[PDB]
Amino acid sequence: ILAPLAPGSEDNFARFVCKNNGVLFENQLLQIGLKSEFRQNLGRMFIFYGNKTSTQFLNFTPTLICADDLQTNLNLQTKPVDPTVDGGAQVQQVINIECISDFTEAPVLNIQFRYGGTFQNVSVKLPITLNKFFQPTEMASQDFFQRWKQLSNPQQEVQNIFKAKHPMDTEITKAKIIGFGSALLEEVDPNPANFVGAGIIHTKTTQIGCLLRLEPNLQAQMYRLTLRTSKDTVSQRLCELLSEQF
Amino acid sequence: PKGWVTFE
Amino acid sequence: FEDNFVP
Ligand SMILES: [Cl-]
Repeated sequence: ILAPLAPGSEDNFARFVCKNNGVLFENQLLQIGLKSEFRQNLGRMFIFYGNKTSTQFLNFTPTLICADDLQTNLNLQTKPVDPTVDGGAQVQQVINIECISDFTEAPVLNIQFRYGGTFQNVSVKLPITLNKFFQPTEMASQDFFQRWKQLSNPQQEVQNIFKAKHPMDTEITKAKIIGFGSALLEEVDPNPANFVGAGIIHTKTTQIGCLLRLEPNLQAQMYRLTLRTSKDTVSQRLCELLSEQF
Repeated sequence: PKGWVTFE
Repeated sequence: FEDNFVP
């Protein structure tokens, strides 16, 4: 059997969208940390498992679980991890990642082990997301507007309106957009309060050009985000990921 | 534990 | 752009 997603899985997942390093999961027994890097359609993720106790974990078994569609879109390769984890020890695995095509689902990391006479079972969403393959595209205003207008089919645009989770801090917002994988294009939207971005999603089989506009209303503490891309599922996925960052 | 990779 | 979030 598999544990349901741990409390805070979704909140924490959201912290690994625009950055690669952090603690993915921690309770009284176990700390799971991540460090990753991506280039083009590839990635390398280190997953670290720390035994916070003085007792060995036995039959320690981390498994990367991917839905059928996800497996066709995203190749994850990793090696056996030794099933014994000494008390106070930190062990690790390397996950080599290859994006074959655009994808919407996330892998689930399930960890099971014996701890003394107990059985432990933890499930968390693993932050391998489409924007990890999103790389910035610098371009002039004129070219941006040309490209924006070429993506005028209704299904190519996805929008969200949401309450700011964080202070609407101009410099941090810029940094988050860059961390998402977008270029930050200055003086495109004539309103200097707004943010405009462009990038390309790199997959083995295809590349997708994506444009975005983020419009803050500081008085109202809300944003409107617009994505345009040539693929409806890509517009949806990037819009929903990026929406949770501000 | 000291000895562990950290994530700050 | 076609319209603006903030009038
Ligand atoms: Cl998918």
